[PDB]
Amino acid sequence: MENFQKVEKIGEGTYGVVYKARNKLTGEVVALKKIRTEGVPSTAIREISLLKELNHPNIVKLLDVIHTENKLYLVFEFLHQDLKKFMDASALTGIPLPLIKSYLFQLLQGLAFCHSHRVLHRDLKPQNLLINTEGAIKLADFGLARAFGVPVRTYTHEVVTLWYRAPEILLGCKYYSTAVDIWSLGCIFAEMVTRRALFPGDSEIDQLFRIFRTLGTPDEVVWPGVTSMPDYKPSFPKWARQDFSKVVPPLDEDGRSLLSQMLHYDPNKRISAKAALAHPFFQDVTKPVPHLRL
Ligand SMILES: Nc1ncnc2c1ncn2[C@@H]1O[C@H](COP(=O)(O)OP(=O)(O)OP(=O)(O)O)[C@@H](O)[C@H]1O
Ligand SMILES: [Mg+2]
Repeated sequence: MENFQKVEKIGEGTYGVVYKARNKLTGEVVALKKIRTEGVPSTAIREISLLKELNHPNIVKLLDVIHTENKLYLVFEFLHQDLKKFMDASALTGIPLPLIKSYLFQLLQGLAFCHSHRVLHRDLKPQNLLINTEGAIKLADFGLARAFGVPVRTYTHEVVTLWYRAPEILLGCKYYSTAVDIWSLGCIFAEMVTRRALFPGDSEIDQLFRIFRTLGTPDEVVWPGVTSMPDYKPSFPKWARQDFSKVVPPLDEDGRSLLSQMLHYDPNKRISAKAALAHPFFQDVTKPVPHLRL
């Protein structure tokens, strides 16, 4: 755009290309997102503008929204690294637990704030979690799924990841709640600990089955109303639940107890972000500084 000098292309997502850019009227470096044709949905533009007012220290700030020439560009504060990159960097040594506990604690603070404002993310993944050199972590793209309605292939025909998708979304549930974000966070939490994605599905059905082989095929006892879900089939194979001690070693009792609450099949049983902040797992949380290399 005319007021921005694009420095680099940080990447491409489901919603468009992200560029590091410098504002010429301010000199500040920002993240500019060109959003992926009738002049931009008035509904979309009103949802985004709502977000401008939702400010929290653990939420990547939406600075500006620019619908010019009937085009949408979102200007966000810029953070140097995403958690995906960070994990790939700490793969041999693992992210230390005190760092894992600080990050999860901050993510829950961010979720609890958005959730109390009835704002859901619905697309949590490591690429949407940004970190700085101070030991802070922030949620990026909060609320854009609402605004634009999540696609299958990214703006650049890249297949979108289902790994963090909650089972109710996979079973065809149209009105999902804030619990969907808790499920996603649960999956990321487990990945950070083991250094391996919990449920790396490559199709909607493969995704569902990986979840089922681990947590057991849900039934009416554990998830009331599950058998009436749109995509539920009586023909689903029946798997037993695996032991969490076998799923997430070497997480202690507190961590395992917290994770199982985050991964409850029944969305209404799933722990809220605010209740998770009080879990004994956080009894000793601190704020360590990462091992960043820019
Ligand atoms: N404010 C930001 N500052 C720095 N880099 C960012 C910022 N927003 C996103 N990025 C990075 O740019 C890349 C692309 O982001 P984008 O959000 O388009 O991709 P994605 O997060 O993997 O998928 P989706 O488009 O669904 O959110 C990823 O590294 C993301 O972490
Ligand atoms: Mg993103």
